[PDB]
Amino acid sequence: ARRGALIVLEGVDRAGKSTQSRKLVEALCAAGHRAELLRFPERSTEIGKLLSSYLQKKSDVEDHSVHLLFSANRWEQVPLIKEKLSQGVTLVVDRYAFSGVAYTGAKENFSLDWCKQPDVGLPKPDLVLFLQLQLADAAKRGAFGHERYENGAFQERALRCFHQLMKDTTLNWKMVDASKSIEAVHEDIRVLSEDAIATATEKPLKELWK
Amino acid sequence: ARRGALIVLEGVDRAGKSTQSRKLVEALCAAGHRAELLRFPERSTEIGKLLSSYLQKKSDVEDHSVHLLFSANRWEQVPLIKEKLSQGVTLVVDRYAFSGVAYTGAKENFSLDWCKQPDVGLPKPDLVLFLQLQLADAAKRGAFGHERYENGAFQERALRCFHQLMKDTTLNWKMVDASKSIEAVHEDIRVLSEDAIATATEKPLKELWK
Ligand SMILES: Nc1ncnc2c1ncn2[C@@H]1O[C@H](COP(=O)(O)OP(=O)(O)O)[C@@H](O)[C@H]1O
Ligand SMILES: Nc1ncnc2c1ncn2[C@@H]1O[C@H](COP(=O)(O)OP(=O)(O)O)[C@@H](O)[C@H]1O
Ligand SMILES: Cc1cn([C@H]2C[C@H](O)[C@@H](COP(=O)(O)O)O2)c(=O)[nH]c1=O
Ligand SMILES: Cc1cn([C@H]2C[C@H](O)[C@@H](COP(=O)(O)O)O2)c(=O)[nH]c1=O
Ligand SMILES: [Mg+2]
Ligand SMILES: [Mg+2]
Ligand SMILES: [Mg+2]
Repeated sequence: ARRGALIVLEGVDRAGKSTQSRKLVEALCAAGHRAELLRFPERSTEIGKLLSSYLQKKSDVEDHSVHLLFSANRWEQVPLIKEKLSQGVTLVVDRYAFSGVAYTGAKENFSLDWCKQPDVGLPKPDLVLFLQLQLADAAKRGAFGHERYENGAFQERALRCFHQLMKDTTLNWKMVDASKSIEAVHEDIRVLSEDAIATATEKPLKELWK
Repeated sequence: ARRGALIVLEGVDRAGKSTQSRKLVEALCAAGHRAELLRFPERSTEIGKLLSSYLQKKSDVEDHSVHLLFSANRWEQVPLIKEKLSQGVTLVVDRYAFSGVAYTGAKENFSLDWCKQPDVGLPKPDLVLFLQLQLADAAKRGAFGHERYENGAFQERALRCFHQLMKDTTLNWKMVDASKSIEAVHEDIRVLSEDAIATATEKPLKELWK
C-alpha cells in the first residue's frame, strides 16, 4: 500500500498555521486524497489537559517537565500516525517537534540539543512548511491571546530558535510567504503538499533527528 | 550554608531499596543530621498518578511517552530538591534516573543514550548506592507483585542495563551487598552515607550526565 505523507505546518503565533492546516486538509480531500488533520499540542489526552492548563496559566509547570510533556504528547500519537500513514492517509499537522524545541528554546539555559532529544525518533515529516512572516505583520492580526508565550519577547526568541532549526538540511523545509492572503498562502501550500504526497509514496517513513 | 548530600538508592525489584531508604533517613536523623526521604516515581502528582495507573496496568501508555513522564516526574521535584539541599537537608532518594534508564532500556529498541537524555541536567547524586544481589535471591523475598515489570525476564533485562550504567565513572557509585540482613545492609549504607554527607559540603551540586 502506498503510504500517505506526513506534512507539518510550523511558524510563530498568528502565522496562519491553523487556518492553513484546515484549508489544506479540505482541499486535499476535495481533490480525492485521503487526508486528515492533527495538531500539537493534542489537548484532549490526559497529558494534553496538563499542557492546556499550563498554557492557559491555570497551572505552573516546571520548564523541563513541560518540555517533556509536550514531547510525550507527540509520542502518544505515534502509533496512530504510523498506522494512518501506512494505510495511505496523508496527515496535515498543525505544529510538531519544531515548535517544541523553538518554544522551550526561547527560555534561557535550554540548549537546542537538550530540547531536541525527547523527540528524537518521532516519525520524520515528509514536508515541513514554515509559514514565514515578520512578527510585526503577525502582530497586526488582532491582539495577542492570553496564553503563555503570547507576547512579543517570547515570540521573537522562539522565531530565532526556529531560524536555528532551519539549518537542519536533513529535513524537507519549505518557506511559505505567510504575509499574503489566506487564499494565496493556501494555494502555495497546496501545490507544495501535492508534490510531497506524490514523492512520499516512493520512500519509507524515516525517524526525526536520528 | 553547608549543603546536604543527594543520596540515591538503586537496584532491582526487592533489592531492599524502600526498606533501606526509610531506615537510612531514620538513622541519619537520630544522629543529628537533617535528612528527608524522597522516592521516584513520586506518585502523588498529576504525572505521578498517570505513572501509577500505568504501573498498576489500569492504563496502557506508549513506551516513549511513559519514559518521558518518568523523567518529567523527577524534573517537577527539582526546585524542591535544590532548595532542600541548599538549606542543608540531606535527601535520601528511593530510585532516580538510573531506574528510569534501566527499566525503559529493558524494552527493545530503546538505546541507553536516548533513555538518558531527558534526565540530562538533573541534580547529580553525591552517592549512588546500588543494592546488589542475585535476582534469584531477590526472588526468595516472597512473590512478585502485580505491577508492570514485576516478572523475571523484565528484571533480568533491567539489571543488565544497570550494569551498563555502572560503567559511568562520572558518578560516585557504591556497591552494597544487599543479600545480607536488613540491619547489616543498613549499617553498610549508613556508614557510606555519613562519609558522603561530610564530603558533599565541600563541592557544589553538579548536573547529571552533562
Ligand atoms: N493570511 C492571513 N492574513 C490575515 N489574517 C490571517 C491570515 N491567516 C490567518 N489570519 C488570521 O490571523 C489569525 C491567526 O490565524 P491562525 O490560522 O489561527 O494562526 P496560528 O494558528 O498560526 O496562530 C486569525 O484571526 C486568522 O483569521
Ligand atoms: N535484607 C533483606 N533480607 C530479606 N528480606 C528483605 C531484606 N530487605 C528487604 N526485605 C524484604 O523484601 C521485600 C522487598 O523489600 P523492599 O525494601 O520493599 O525492596 P524494594 O523497594 O527494592 O522493592 C520486603 O518484604 C522486605 O521486607
Ligand atoms: C507543539 C508545541 C507547542 N508549544 C506551544 C506553542 C504555542 O505557544 C502553544 C499553543 O499552540 P497553538 O498556538 O498551536 O494553539 O504551545 C510548545 O511550547 N511546545 C510544543 O511541543
Ligand atoms: C523511577 C522509575 C521507576 N521505574 C519503575 C521501576 C519499578 O518497576 C516501578 C515502581 O517503582 P518501585 O519499585 O520503586 O515501587 O517504576 C521506571 O520504569 N522508570 C523510572 O524513572
Ligand atoms: Mg493555531
Ligand atoms: Mg520499593
Ligand atoms: Mg547526544
